[PDB]
Formats: sequence, structure tokens, C-alpha cells
Amino acid sequence: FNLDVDSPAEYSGPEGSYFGFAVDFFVPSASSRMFLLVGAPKANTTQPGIVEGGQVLKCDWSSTRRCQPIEFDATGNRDYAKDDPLEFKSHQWFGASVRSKQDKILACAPLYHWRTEMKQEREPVGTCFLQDGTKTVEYAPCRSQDIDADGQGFCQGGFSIDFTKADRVLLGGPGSFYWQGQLISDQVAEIVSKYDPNVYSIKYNNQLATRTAQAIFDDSYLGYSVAVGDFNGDGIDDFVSGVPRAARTLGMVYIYDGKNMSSLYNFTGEQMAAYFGFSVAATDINGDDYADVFIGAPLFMDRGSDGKLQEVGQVSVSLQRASGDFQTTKLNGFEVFARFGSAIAPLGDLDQDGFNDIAIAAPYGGEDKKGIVYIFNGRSTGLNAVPSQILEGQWAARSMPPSFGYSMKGATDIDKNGYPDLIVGAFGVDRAILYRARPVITVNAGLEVYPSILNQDNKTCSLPGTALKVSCFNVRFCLKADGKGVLPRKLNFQVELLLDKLKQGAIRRALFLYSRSPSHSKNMTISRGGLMQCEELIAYLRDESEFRDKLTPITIFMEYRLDYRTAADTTGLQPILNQFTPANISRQAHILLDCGEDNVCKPKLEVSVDSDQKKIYIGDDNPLTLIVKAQNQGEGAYEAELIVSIPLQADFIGVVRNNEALARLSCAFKTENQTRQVVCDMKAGTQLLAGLRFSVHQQSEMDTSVKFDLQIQSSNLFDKVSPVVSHKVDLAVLAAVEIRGVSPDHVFPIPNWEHKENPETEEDVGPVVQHIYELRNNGPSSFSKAMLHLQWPYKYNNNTLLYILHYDIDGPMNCTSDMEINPLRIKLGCGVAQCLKIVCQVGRLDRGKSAILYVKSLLWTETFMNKENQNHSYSLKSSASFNVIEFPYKNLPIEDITNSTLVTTNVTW
Amino acid sequence: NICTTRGVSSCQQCLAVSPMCAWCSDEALPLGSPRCDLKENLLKDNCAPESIEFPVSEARVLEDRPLSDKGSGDSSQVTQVSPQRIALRLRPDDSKNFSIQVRQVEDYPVDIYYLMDLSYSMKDDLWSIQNLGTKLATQMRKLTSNLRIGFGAFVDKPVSPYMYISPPEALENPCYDMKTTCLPMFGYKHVLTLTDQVTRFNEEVKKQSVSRNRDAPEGGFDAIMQATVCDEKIGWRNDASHLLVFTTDAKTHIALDGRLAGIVQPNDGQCHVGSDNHYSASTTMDYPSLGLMTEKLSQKNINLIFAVTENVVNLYQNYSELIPGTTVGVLSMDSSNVLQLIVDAYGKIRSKVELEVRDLPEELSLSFNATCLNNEVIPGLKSCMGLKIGDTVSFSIEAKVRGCPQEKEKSFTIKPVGFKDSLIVQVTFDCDCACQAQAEPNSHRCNNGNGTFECGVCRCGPGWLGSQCECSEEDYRPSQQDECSPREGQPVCSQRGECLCGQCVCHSSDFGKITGKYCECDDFSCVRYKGEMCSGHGQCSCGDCLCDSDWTGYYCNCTTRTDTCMSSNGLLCSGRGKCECGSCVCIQPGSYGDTCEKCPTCPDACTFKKECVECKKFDRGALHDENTCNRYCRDEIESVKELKDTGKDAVNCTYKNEDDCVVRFQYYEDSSGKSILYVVEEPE
Ligand SMILES: CC(C)(C)c1cc(Br)cc([C@@H](CN(C(=O)CN)C(=O)c2cc(O)cc(Nc3ncc(O)cn3)c2)C(=O)O)c1
Repeated sequence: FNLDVDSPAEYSGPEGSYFGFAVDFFVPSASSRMFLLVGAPKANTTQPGIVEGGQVLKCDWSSTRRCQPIEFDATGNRDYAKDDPLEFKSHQWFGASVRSKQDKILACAPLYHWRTEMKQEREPVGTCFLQDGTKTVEYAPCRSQDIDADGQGFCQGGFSIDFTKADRVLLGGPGSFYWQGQLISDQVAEIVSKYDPNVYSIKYNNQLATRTAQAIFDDSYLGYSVAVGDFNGDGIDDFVSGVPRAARTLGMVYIYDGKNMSSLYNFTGEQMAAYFGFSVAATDINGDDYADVFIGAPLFMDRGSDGKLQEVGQVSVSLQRASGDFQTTKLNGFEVFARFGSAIAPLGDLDQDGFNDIAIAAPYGGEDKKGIVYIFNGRSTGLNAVPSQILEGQWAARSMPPSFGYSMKGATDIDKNGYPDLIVGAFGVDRAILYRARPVITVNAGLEVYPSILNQDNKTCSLPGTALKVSCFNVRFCLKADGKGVLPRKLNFQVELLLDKLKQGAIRRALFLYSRSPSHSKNMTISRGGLMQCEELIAYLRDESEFRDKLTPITIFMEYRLDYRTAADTTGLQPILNQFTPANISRQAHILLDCGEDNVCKPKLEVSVDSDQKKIYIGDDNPLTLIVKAQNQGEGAYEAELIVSIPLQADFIGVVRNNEALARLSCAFKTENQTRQVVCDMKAGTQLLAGLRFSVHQQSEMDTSVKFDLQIQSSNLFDKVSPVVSHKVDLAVLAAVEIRGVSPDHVFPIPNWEHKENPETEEDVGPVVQHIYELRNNGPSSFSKAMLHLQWPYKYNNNTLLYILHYDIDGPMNCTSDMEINPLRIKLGCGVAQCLKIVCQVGRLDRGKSAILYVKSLLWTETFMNKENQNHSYSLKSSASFNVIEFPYKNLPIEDITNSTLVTTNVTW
Repeated sequence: NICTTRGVSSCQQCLAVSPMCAWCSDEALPLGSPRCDLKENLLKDNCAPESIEFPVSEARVLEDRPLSDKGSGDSSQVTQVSPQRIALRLRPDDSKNFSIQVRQVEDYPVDIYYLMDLSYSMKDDLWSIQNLGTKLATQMRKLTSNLRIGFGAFVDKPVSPYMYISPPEALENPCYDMKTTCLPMFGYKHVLTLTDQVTRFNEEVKKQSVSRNRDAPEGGFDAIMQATVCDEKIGWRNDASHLLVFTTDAKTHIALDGRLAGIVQPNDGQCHVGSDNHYSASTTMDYPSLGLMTEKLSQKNINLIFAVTENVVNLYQNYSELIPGTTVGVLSMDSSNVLQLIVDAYGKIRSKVELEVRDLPEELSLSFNATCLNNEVIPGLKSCMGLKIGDTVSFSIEAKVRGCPQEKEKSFTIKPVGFKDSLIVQVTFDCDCACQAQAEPNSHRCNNGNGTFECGVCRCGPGWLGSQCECSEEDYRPSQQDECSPREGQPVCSQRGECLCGQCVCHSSDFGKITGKYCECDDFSCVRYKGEMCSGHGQCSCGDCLCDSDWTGYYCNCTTRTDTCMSSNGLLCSGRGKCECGSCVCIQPGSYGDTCEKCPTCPDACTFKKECVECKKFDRGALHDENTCNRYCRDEIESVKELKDTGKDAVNCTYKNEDDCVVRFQYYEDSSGKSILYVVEEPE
């Protein structure tokens, strides 16, 4: 919110040269000057016979801003033999990717070709140039003896690059191994030392590079964008790479180990064709010393109102926890087709609050289609989902869109003011913009009145210039200011005190003693530090004859401002006030309400609380409600306030409405000083009955009940605090578990069936009969373990009623039978017939979870043929039941739940 | 009652406070009675009926025509939506309803544009379509009578990681290395404009030739975009269905995929097909994103069909889930089954309708209640499916406003996706009364002027107050006789304002306006969902967070749309539950899931099939008389005399009917999604 939009720095390059496609800061250690490195991949050069060679330009600062190219390579195509060129530097897109660490610059030409030594061929390996102080070398790890598309021939190395803390370079080539992609990581010292201009395929000893995988991994574009950060706590930066076409184009992000190129983590997107992984950043957003991951999906389509898919883009923010897992949140875009998330730039701490901040671009959004940039601030919980600043493009389009925001680079104080600044690329109009960061000032204000309650007869002081007497008090205005970075030692503040805020043409009641107006404005100087160093003034009341409105409080109001011009510093960078510090502050006073006890009023405040929810469950959609009674049996209380305080985990939904018989209120919800409360809002002997909604769940797991506390605090001097009261609601474990199942219902001989000595197939025996059961937990609580039994007739009168075939289970349960399953290797209850018992044991199931059991059996048709011959019938039936044995809540009470169900099947000839 | 504790101050506030309030402004001034409460009250209390102001919502059809019955060549008489333009009048707090009819006209004109990938693997494919035109004509003759056929081809961008250049003579013939011949790489080329002479298609196919690609994903999205947007070049008819066939063999390129080729300019959606019919910006314009493709397909009313080989179906199917109106099919490796696929796809995208809103103001909100075939109403959703050609469906829509914005007249349209016809709604608001035309500022009718005579009580200026403005800030008389107290003991204006000469006036505020004769109401303390704020899709007055028509709820926190809640079979929540406000909740246990279709304990399907079989076989049962039994029979029914037990997953069932006979039936579904069933002609 502190980026200076009123005076950005402007840099322009040759027309049509894509000046601004790649941006970075150059901070050499050999001088006190810092440059902007701007890539112009289409800039025409003076190299012999080279058309559209590309350039990198050092744009200076604090001078006549002028960009001069760096002469990395002044030669043209080399010759392999007579009339046989080795290289093709035309349209090589040099400068498409630029990075710089310390005094080292790495620029890359992703589209560089070369003539293979094996045969006359033209392949885009891509190359890079590394400038180290005075030396300049060529780095082409993809120019090795792997020649065809199955090797590193089409590597396009240098598409994305990044330095690390340990001076090791990561380079991504999305074309290696049939466009599987590749990460090649090399030490800078080795690259510098192992350079021979006459050697075309150099061998580096300490090269870490991912190797070819199966043909399924093809067309993955591993290395589209790369980032470096630590994710296994070894102290060595690990490698973060985007693979935007992985997992059926769902896009993925690989994190490889930084010392042996082993796979550490994988992130997967949710929507196809979104280029999840188009841009990746690794920085700590919540100051836990654990690097967090930001992944962009600029083409994310999300569902809005009217169920329409809107292309807005998304950013996945993953926070790194010491357990080795990531907590992931999503941040959707704002405008349609703006491609929010195309560029993700860490900034460090933009406002030096303690938590690092980030910037995310929408290169095709804002007014017209000329791109904007959103600045997000980091908090303890992570990223704040509300941008604190919007940077807007200011350049009319041309043959191609300006693409403001297609590139950024932050975390560098180009101004040396103490606040990191930002660069935005506008290669569509061949421009680069430098946004500087202004210092943020935090200001505290203090306003109080000594008596705060005026007995109107206290005419102690005389109004100056006359002998009349008025009732008067004092008002104290105090200011404190401080900030980080380079700020002037003195700031000037304009302060206005309005002695009666709410009334407006109503006649005021309080007046300035040295004046006759309810407004007083003064200019005062504040030191950055020091003390409050504040003053006080005197105000009074007009006599009773002027007005009759005595009930209305007199509201003292304060506004403060500072002259930005005075503190604008030499460069014209004027400061800014903290975003969340309040600029206006108010106090309230009252005239005496004829209490006359001891020149003040003495209230008596009591509260009571109840509810129908005598006992509550462990966890569900809590409908918890409270009925609260508040009584003031004493004298009237000024600014009486009711407070509800709750233990660690709970939430507040709101005040019950549409209830006429129940008094309504405007209760609100606050959380401050690591304490969370509900605060709600009189005359003597006042009775009020209100209702509130709450959501409470158990997360501490040592007590079998939950508590609530109530408090009353008012502005009264003596009866400041009412006695505290507590309320209790018991916790219960209601794990409502049930069983239900079903049999085909009825079964009818088999056509073309003949008798056999022994059956070998399922059709030889007869038709199939299936029984399906399910044990399901529909209660608001979970259960640990349970058992179920299945009672099934098996044989009767030496006749096989049915023949079990096989089991099937779904869920974490293990079953067992009391008799052999499938005694013959095939490829009328239990009260009067031979029985069979199946006992199964099931583990933990939560609310809505269930375990499902499937049984398939064969019907012995010979028994039913004998039945038809003997002229009788079978009343087939079966039963099942369950009983719970354990609940996961050991400290909580345990109850026994047992039930049963019955199934049947009919057979006819 | 309401309209009395609030409003009263002026006619405009009386209109704006609530829809059912009224106002009467007779010059008689019958004081002691309210002028704002209700219409029938103003009828009595000896207030002039001709001075009673009470606008009410009114919607009347402006342009409407009967639905067409057979559109086999009518130039413009073809109609598919019966109301085409209506005028909507809304008092700026209320809502009203109107109906729409949508019909699938028989024998509608069809324009098919066949787009083909032309890689080398497509070569045999190209050989199998050499006679496609005549077969397409003879097959679509029975469906339409205005068939138009166009042809276009694509391989991939002739740019960087696709073909670049080659040091040998492969530039003019890439296939010489394989001792064959082929064309050089081409991005997209328009080949045959939509023509009604079918034989030209065949004549135009024999001269085609494939090109060598580096395998890899193709460039079909550019070809699709250019086919949609190039209106004149391709030759789309406005009053005709538009099927865009897209036949491919391998994977596809996406937007931002051309950055490897050096292309960073986004697709703009315009037409870049020159006189040579070759896509000129192929080497300069990136691939189009699915959002842009969906937008252009909706704008141009093109229905997209993905004819792909099996290898990649599970990809394109998933892609079809991000572009509504797309139909994916199976295509043989020799592409010998493409015609059947196209016939099935055309027959399947004509079977469902779907309404969309265009140019809807942010102020407005709509609620839809659909009525599908068999005269069944399924409120909450706007899309009907399962239709057949010649069928007609209806929808009811009510439109509600939070208030009225600065503009007085606006317009929008309700259009079925894929159709030409639409309904144009012109909405207007009666924000102000009729009496403002006789306003007299500072007239002597108002004491010392100082205000305005607004068809009744004077509106006092600054410093003046009270009825007739007889009191001011120079007098501030405390004698009040208007019961300036909401409750005994309670402050005169609830501490939110002050009583001056009989009436409360509310003092300053920080983050919201204050309304009411007792300063008892505001617009900032409304009840809020999750304690944040009143969600915004509705009114926030007097602590009540009212909601829109499409955002209804106690806290405005769960949409009433029923788009998620239908099951894939074509009915709501699998017929076991109801959509409450966005999630199917089912009333029977042993059921769970998004639509409660996951019920394991539910019985076999033939149990629910038995009543449908009885209905389709014999005339008995109350459900047969009520014809609600037709709802169950979603699958096609055929009468047979032989058991068609041959099938991988064919399901049989038996029924012991009331008679001694036994009913036998079978069913199964196929890959095309059409589920069929057979009933034995005579019961056993
Ligand atoms: C002249 C030209 C340009 C026509 C040419 C020259 C030479 Br010289 C060699 C070729 C081969 C190269 N190739 C070959 O594979 C060799 N036949 C690939 O290029 C290639 C590319 C992918 O981007 C993925 C895959 N593999 C893949 N594809 C799909 C999938 O789902 C998984 N994997 C394979 C060919 O495509 O025919 C072409």
C-alpha cells in the first residue's frame, strides 16, 4: 500500500524489441551503483550478420536514465568447416531470461540453434552467457552428444534459470527427452573454469541433472519456471520446478533435493489446461523460517454466480510446517481474462512490519486491457487475501497488448531507503517501470477527559472576559509517531478536535473555553520517537437556558493528518501512514442524571444465563444458543456493556432475529490481546432478555464439559465491575450407529441345464443370490470399534439350501466365518435348520462414514427339484446384528449400542 | 403496522420503504390519519382516491409470436421462443414473474464444418473420408433439409518446436527421407466454404495431403478458434444449427504453450484468414485459452464435437467438462465410423435445452422454475434435458430488485444456449411518485418559504423543521404532542437522535444512514453470515439482511440454484432426495454422496422397473391412469419374443404378476449412453 504511484521511474527501449520481457536487479559488490537488467529478446544487434540477436540492457538510476546494452558476445555464427556454419544466432531470443546474483549475471537465449557435430542439423538447444566480474563465458549444458529429439537436442536450456545461496545455478529446459523437461544444476566456479571456446560439448564433473523417464512423462515441460528454496531442513536450497503439462495437463510442481536431485515433493493442480506451475515462487510469507510455495495458474476457471465458469486465474499458497506437510489455500483472481497469477514476485517485507509480502500480476486486466498488479501483505496466519495496493498500467496498446506485469523483480532496495522496491515489465510497449516504496509511519493517539461526568452546577471556573460562571473540564490530545527506514527527524501534524461530534443545525452543548466554537485546529511537531509530549485544553458547557437535551452524550472527536510535502525527502518520496492504524478517535461524556447519591450514580448490575442445550455432542454443525438476562437493579449506568468470554475453541454466529418476544440487540464479535469475546450493549432498574447463537466444539480433550463466562463493565466510577458468572454445558458422545441390508428378492429351472456328477462352474449349481449389508454412523460422534454378526441357514434335511461363494468388503473391517468358505472349488431359519455364523469386526467410522459388506452365493437347484417332487416349500430367511464395543474418546463416557435387522428371499419353480 | 412507523415523511420514501405501502396526497389535508400505511386505509379516512398514489409492478408482452411447427425452409417465419420482447415495470422494492417457451423445431437447417488433423498418422484417415459427402447427405436428409458442409484442415504452427527448418530439402518435402511425398507444415487452412453442393466436398478431399509432424500435441485450438470467429470465410448461416466437428488423433496444445515457440502475444479472437485461406497469424498468435474458446462458441452459437481416437478420449472427455456444449466421441484409427459419431452427437445436443442470461444488471436478480416433458415442474433450475425433436418446454422466471439505481431504463436477454432466438426484457423502475411535477420550492404555502411544497407536507430546508415548518432552530419549542417516544421510560428517540418540536430527527452517523420516525432503524447493523457482513445480494434495512431471488436465505448464505443437484440420469438428486439450497439432502437412510446415488442398501433397479413394465405392457394400476408412471421409463422400451441374454453386463429380472403369468424383461446400456430394455411379448 506504500508503493509510490505518483512518480514511477520510466525506461524505454527500441521499438518492437520486447524491451522488458525479463527484468532483474544488478547489484555488484565492486561499486555503490545498482542497475536494472532489462531483456530485449528482439533487439537488433551489431553482431556480424545477426538479425534479431537480442540484448540485455543495464538501465541506470538516479541519473539521465539511459539503457546501454552489455556486450556479452560480439561475434556472429562460428564455422564448423568451409561454408558450414556451426551456429545460428538469428532470432535466438537472447535476454528472454535474465538473472543476477552478486556481481554475476546469467542471460539466456532459449531459441539458439547449432550445427550438430555428427551431421548437418539445426537444433534449438538454447544457450546462456554468464558474466562474472570481468570474465564472460558460454554455458550450454544441453549441447552435449545427445543430439536427436530423444536427447538434449531440443533442450531449449535457459528457458528459466535461478541462482541459489550456495552459488549454484539451476537451469530448466522444457524440451529435453521428447519435451519431458530437465533441470540442470551446476556450480558457477566449475562453469567458469571449465570453459574452452574451441570445445563445443563440455563435461562438468559436479552436474546434477534429472534423467530420462518413461514415455508417459513426455510433453511435460518440466522446467517451464523454476524457483529455489529449502524444504527438507538440510540448509541447502532445494529445486522447485513447474511442470505445467503434467498429469494430463493438470499441471504439477516438483520439489527435488538440492544435493543429489532426489524427488522430495509433488504438487498437483485441480483443473486441466490451467498451467498450474506457469509461475512458481518460494518465500516465507508468515515469518516461521520455513519457505512457503506460491504456484500460479493464470488460466484457472472458477464458478461464480449463476454457475458460470469465469477465467480469472488462481494462486495456490502452501505453508510449510515442521511436520513435513503443507497447508494449502487458494487465492482466486479478480477480473476475467486478466490472467491473474501470470507473474508472482516476492518482495521481502514491503512495509517492514515483520512479515514478508508478495505481488501478483494480471497482465491483461484493469482499465482497458493494459495490465495491473496486486500487492498482498503477509500475516501470522499466512497471506492476506485482500490486496493492499493496485498498480495500474498507463500505456495505450498497439499491435500487441502492453502486457504490463508480465515480468517483475522485487526484494531489492534500489533507492536505499530501507523499503524494497519493485520493477514491472511492459514489453508489449517496450517499457520498464520502477515503483519505489514509501516509508510507513505508525501513529498512536490519546484522548481523555478528567471528570468525564459533569455535574451541571459545578460552575467552578469563570469564562474569560466576564464574571459569569460555567461548568468546565479539560481535554488532553496526545500523539506518538514512529517508523522504520530513512525518515525525517521531525513531522508536522494538523490536529482537529471537534467538541461535539454527533450533533450537526442542532445547537451544540460544549464549547471551547478560550473560544466560542466546538472546533479547534492546531499544528504540532512530532519527533520520530521521543515521548507523547502533549498538551491539554479547557472546555465548558453553556447554561441550562440554552438547551434542554441532557440525555445525549457529548462526543469529543479527533482527526489527525500530516503534511506529506514537508517529509517528501530529496527524491520526492513522501511517506504514508500505516494502513490499519485509525485516523479518528472519539470519547463520550455525560451530564449528571439527577442521581444525587454522592454527586455520582451507583448502579447494580446482575446477569443470568441458560439454554435448552443442557448436554452437547463432540462435533457437528452446532446449533448452540444462549438465553441471557441482564438486569440493572441500581441507578442508571453510563455506557454499560456486556461481555461474553469463551475458552480456546468456539465461534459466534450472531444475535437471534425475528423473535419479537425476545429483546433484540446489536452484539458484535471481537478478538484482541489473544482473547476472543462477544461484546454487546442504561436506565435504572432495566431488564433485558436476549438470545445469541454460538458454535462450540471440543479440541482440548481433557474435560467432559465446556464453560462460558459473563462480565458487565460500564463507565461508572465505583461500580466498574460486576461479579463474574460462569455457565456449563456437558459434552456427550452420541455415535448413532445402524445396520441395514437387502437380499435378489425372489428367485425362479435353469434353461438347458443337465445333471452332473460334480459342479465345476457357477452355472452348474444354479442362480446367484446376493445380500448387501451396511453399518453406518449417522450420529454427531464417532466410534472406535464395533462387531457385527450374520446368521444364515446353510443346510436342512440333508439338502444344501444355499452355497456361499466369496466375500466382499468396503471399509476398514475384517470378517471371519465359522465354516469353510467354498468347500468345493468352483471356479426355514436357523431355528429348524443347520446354521452358519459370520462375525466381522469394524474399526473407526466418523459421521456419515460406513462399512459395506457384500455376499454372493449359489442356489443348489437339486434341492429345489427334490422339493418340487416332494411337494413342500422352504421359508428362507436370514438375520444380522451389531454391537459397538469402543469409542475413541477414552476420557469421555462410553455407551452400549446394539441392534439387528432381518432379510428374506423367496424361491419358486 | 408497517409503512406507518417508517416513511410518512414524504411520498418517495413511502414508495421506497416497502412494496405494499401506498400514499395519498389530497389538498384537503385530513390530519390525524396516516397517509402512508396501505391502499385500503387511504380508501377510507376521507382522503381523495384520485390523489392516492400506488404504483404496482406490471409486465406485458410487447412482441410475441407462436412457436413454429415445421421450419423446413421458412426464411424468417421460423420461431423457437414464443415471447420475444416484454416490458417489465417494477416498483423499486418488489418482483414479478413471466413465462418463456422453448421449442426444438423439426427439420431445422444444419451447418457442419469438418475440421481434420492432417499429421502423417492421419493419412489412412484421409483415405477413408474420400466419399464422406454423399454418405453425410444421405444420412442427414432424414434429419434436416438445409444441410451445408464445410471443410478445414490443421496440423500445427509452422514455427519453432514443430518443424523449424531443415538443412536438407525437407522444407518443400519432409517425407523424402521416408521416400514419400507430403505438403510442408501448415497451421490452419480454410479449404471448402460451407456449401449445399455435397459432391464438391468429395472433390475437395481427393486433393488433400497430410504433412509430417514431430508427433507431439497438435494445434487444433487455433483451427477451432478461426473456424468460429471467421464468419464470412467459413460461411455460417444465422438461422441454422452449427456443428463444428474436430477430428484429431493425438494430444493438443494449450494457451501459453506457444511461448516455447517464441509467441507471447495472446489470441485476440478476431479472424486472420486472408485471401490465400491460410491462417496468417499462425506464426505470431498464441493458442486460445478455453475461456476464450467457450466465449466465442457461445457468441457464435457453435456446438463443438471432439472426434478423437480411443487413445486420448479420457483426456478430451475431461476437457469437454470445462466447455459446456461439447460432445466427445470415439473415432476408429482409420476414422471409418465418423459419420455415425456425428449423427449421434447431433442427435444428443438437440435433446437438451439450457437458458442463459445476457446483459443482466447487477441490480437485478432472477429465479427460475423449469417445466420439463410430461408436464412436470422442477423448480430451482433453468436447464431441461432428455427432450426429443418437436417437443416444447416452459420456464417461469421472477425478477427482483434490491432497489433502483441511477438509471431508469435497462434491458437484457434470456437466450437458450445454441439457439438463434431469444427473449428481450426491457425493465424500468418507478422510483419517484407522480406528484413531483407540482413541487413548489420556497412557496408561501410553506412558512417563510424555506423548503419545498412536495405534494403535501412541506419539506423544510436547513434550520427549519416540523410539519408546515412552523418550528425552526431559532425557537426549538419543547412542547410536543405527537407521542415522541417509542416506549415509556425509553428515551424520546432511542438516543439515536433528538426530538424537536414534535418529531425526531436523527443525528450524525459514521458508516450508514438512519431511517425512521423514532430513529429506530439503520442499514449497517443487519444480521450477518459468519459474523462478517450482509452478503450483499439483498437488502439491508432495519437490521434485516434481506436476500435476492437467487440468494435466498436467513443470512443470505446459500444459493437457491439447482444446477448441481440433478443426477446424470436426467432427474433431480437421483430421485431419492431434494436440493435444499445447493446440496442434495435425501430422506432415506443408507444413502449418501453428492446426489445420494451411492445407496448400497437400495434395491435392484428392476424393482423400480416393474411398474414401468406393467404400464408399457398392460393397462392396469392407478399410476397407469395418472400417467406419472411414464416418468420412470427413461430407457427405450422394445417388445421381443427371444431372450437377448447376450451382453457383457445385461441385467435380467422376473416379476410374479397379479395373474398366474410371470413377466420377463431385460435391460442394458451401451457406450453411446442410450439405455434400452426388452419385455417378453407373452408373460410366462
Ligand atoms: C521431420 C519431423 C519433424 C516429422 C521428424 C523428424 C525426426 Br529426425 C523425427 C521425428 C519423430 C520424433 N518423435 C518420436 O517419437 C520418434 N518417432 C517425437 O517427436 C515425439 C515428440 C513428442 O512431443 C512426444 C513423443 N512421444 C509421446 N507422444 C505422445 C504421448 O502421449 C507420449 N509420448 C514423441 C516423429 O515424431 O515422427 C519427426
